[PDB]
Amino acid sequence: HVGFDAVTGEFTGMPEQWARLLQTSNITKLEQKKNPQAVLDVLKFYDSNKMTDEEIMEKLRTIVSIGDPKKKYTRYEKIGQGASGTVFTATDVALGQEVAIRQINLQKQPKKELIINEILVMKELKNPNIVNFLDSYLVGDELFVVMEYLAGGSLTDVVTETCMDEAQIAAVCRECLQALEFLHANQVIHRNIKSDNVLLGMEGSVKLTDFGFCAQITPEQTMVGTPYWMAPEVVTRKAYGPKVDIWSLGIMAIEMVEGEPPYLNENPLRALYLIATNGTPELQNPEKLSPIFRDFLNRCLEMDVEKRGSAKELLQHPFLKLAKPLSSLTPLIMAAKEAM
Amino acid sequence: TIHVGFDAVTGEFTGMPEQWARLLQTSNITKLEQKKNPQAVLDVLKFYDSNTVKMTDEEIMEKLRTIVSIGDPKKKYTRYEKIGQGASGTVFTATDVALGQEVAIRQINLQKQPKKELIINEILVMKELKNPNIVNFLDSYLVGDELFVVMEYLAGGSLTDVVTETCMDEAQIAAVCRECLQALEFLHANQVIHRNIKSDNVLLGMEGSVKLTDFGFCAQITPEQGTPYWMAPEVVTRKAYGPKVDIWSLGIMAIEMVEGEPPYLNENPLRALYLIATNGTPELQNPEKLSPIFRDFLNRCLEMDVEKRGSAKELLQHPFLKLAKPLSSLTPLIMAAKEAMK
Repeated sequence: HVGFDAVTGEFTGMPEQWARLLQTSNITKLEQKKNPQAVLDVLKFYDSNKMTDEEIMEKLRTIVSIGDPKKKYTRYEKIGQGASGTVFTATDVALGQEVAIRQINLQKQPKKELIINEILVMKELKNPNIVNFLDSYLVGDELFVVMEYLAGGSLTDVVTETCMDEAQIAAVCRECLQALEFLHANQVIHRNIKSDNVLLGMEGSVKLTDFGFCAQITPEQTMVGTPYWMAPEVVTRKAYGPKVDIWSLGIMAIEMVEGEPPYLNENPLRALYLIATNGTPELQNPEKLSPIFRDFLNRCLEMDVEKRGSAKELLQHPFLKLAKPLSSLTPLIMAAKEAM
Repeated sequence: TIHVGFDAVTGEFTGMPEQWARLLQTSNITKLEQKKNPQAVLDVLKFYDSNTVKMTDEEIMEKLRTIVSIGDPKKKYTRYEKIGQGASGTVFTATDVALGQEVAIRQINLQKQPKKELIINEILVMKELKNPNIVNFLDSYLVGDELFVVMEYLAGGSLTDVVTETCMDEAQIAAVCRECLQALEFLHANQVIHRNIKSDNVLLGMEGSVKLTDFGFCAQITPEQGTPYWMAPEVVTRKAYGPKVDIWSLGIMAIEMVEGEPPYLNENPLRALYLIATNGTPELQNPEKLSPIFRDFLNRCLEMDVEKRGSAKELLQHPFLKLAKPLSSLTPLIMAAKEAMK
């Protein structure tokens, strides 16, 4: 243990592991004397990046179908290789609908029984604003888990390739809040609200995705990238409630006027440092947008956790009543795709 | 409030709120289990909404009279190492200047602490209940809005660090149960109910001493009033409870020690309260490997019946505790858990 620094001096009592992370970073020694505890919390954060065959079968007895996913599905394009599975995107050979396919090796899985029990829960959670469950298939030792997918891409390729005005953002943010309203009421914390994980349909539809399933279903729980979307309570390894998702939605709206999120420029350690120390990132260009929007941002991005809004309160915000109908998003999907 | 009856036996629900039947569907609670135990299902639904569980500044300065010393805690102590922070308050290690001996410091707020008289009255009562098996109060300072509480420091971590290594055979378990019971005899002889006996409130030394804390400040001192594996069936069904809720919890803790994991671990929280209500005892994974005297010790702690459940005195005389190794035998376990903590 035994670690702090000298005031106007340097750290003493630190591992070589943490001192190397500190040196190879962009965190300048001014920024280390400025707030040495915030340094110590981000390093500690950065370092934290018996079921036999009859048991597995009887928990799977309600999700598995018979059928061959290699005949039933095509356009197999790899999309993800998260720590708890692989994620393909595929096309249903009948009916033409696009699908997500999660491939889980059961025999090699760390903590199989929870991975399975989470599937049993989203099987019982239907909402129009989340990707619903479709089917599972057992292939030898390799569970396949099929999910909804939507034709129009992510929010990201819209956000980075057109210009959304406030009433189109109001439509999208009101959709997400209905999802978090339902989700948080059934005791789930999403933990990963960002633009890559919002899926748009061609009709204008908004659905919310956790294909890595890094979602708190039971009490439990950064090579997941530069973590711009994380709330301040997350990164001090303070314990956290569902209010972190309200913060992460507020970072998504900044991405939706600036075109990009704050702190995506910089590497994850300095970026984690900045979330801890700056608090609210709101300052980028406040004159380009209305008073009625900025008050919505200042209830999403509160520092006091009780001062932050919950999803049900924020659904009655007057910025949300600006919302254009969802079909207004339709040409923006098209404009991204021909750019190619 | 909205009301629910269950249409007598061999029968269903009506009056069921829209809110509850979603959380009961995604419980993985089968519609058959609901028919067998309708009352017990109704009770854990009511408990799950109550959750796990005004004052003038003149009144506060009355109660702080006997416990607050004057002095600057930032002069009296140094080398503050922040360990954790959050809801109960920021927890620290510090070194005494005068004594040269390490201490724990709980920096608690007072203006933003709801129901702050529950914690002030715990400190007042527990200040004078000194035991070798519970961790003793040392000092306190009022710094602005924050009351720094100085507590005795135990270097051997907690029992959770040991049990996540799982190397405890029945000799080493039985000594740790012996120390817990000695604390529980004291607490109940002085009208305290701990209510949260679990492996995070058992604090070890290097030489193997075992001591009890009440972090989070939840303990009955005057008769009134995560996923909770330690809770007895009478608490979880919103029935009435007495000092034998603690005896149930130490029974749950011997299973956590004998298996390396809390029971009900990666299962649903509301369905966990269903299984405590109706079955009560958690099923042991490999009962072949536990000696019958130990199994009889568990059947004596984890009785559903309260009067048949043994008291703090009675289980102290239970022969299972005579299998106990010296407390020095814990020292390799503690040192290995702290080394594997890297």
